[PDB]
Amino acid sequence: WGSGEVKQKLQEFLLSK
Amino acid sequence: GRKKIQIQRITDERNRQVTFTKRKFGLMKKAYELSVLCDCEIALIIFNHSNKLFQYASTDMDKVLLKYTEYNEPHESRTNADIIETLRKKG
Amino acid sequence: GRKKIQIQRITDERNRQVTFTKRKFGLMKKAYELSVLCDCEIALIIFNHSNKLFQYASTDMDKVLLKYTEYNEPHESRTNADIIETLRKK
DNA sequence: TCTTATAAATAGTT
DNA sequence: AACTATTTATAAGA
Repeated sequence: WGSGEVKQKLQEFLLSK
Repeated sequence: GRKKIQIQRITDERNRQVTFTKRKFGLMKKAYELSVLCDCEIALIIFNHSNKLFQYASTDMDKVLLKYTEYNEPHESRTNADIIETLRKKG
Repeated sequence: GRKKIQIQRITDERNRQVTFTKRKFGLMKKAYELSVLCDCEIALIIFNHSNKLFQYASTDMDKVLLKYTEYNEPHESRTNADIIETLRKK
């Protein structure tokens, strides 16, 4: 888990709602 | 402190920065104590007016942020409005 | 308060729950005050030992979290170890 | 749960 | 920045 990879994962999850 | 203050935006640039630094540390210190006393995980994200980022995490930010994305169900959610209202009806 | 306490896990379950609820509000109240007094944006995420989720945001959580994902630049980062360190040295 | 004695945070002065 | 009188938060009794 990269720092940017969890942030980028956080980004998806937000925009997905 | 020496006096009670109103909870209002401090316009003096120097007092704002001094207070920001003081209370941000206080806030993190309380987050530290809360995580340890009660065995909880806590992440805190602060952007100051200059849009600079400050961050605290009991253990590790990315674990908490990961834990957050996988959270499906209803939770407790509070904002400044909820806090103010709760304080009003403390009287 | 009545007796000073050490910062270590409370073993009595019910005092732990009482302390969690009271100090959680304390923390959120201090966040509210910092957010208004210094006009900053704050988000707070808490998972208790039972993995139940508690959240606070000055304005809107999703708004703050999103901006976080766009900001990777060098910033301040703290953990309990850092705080414990600063307390030693103060 | 409520109160309160006491510890902890902090506003103002400097 | 330090300090400190005062406000605030809170541990423990109830």
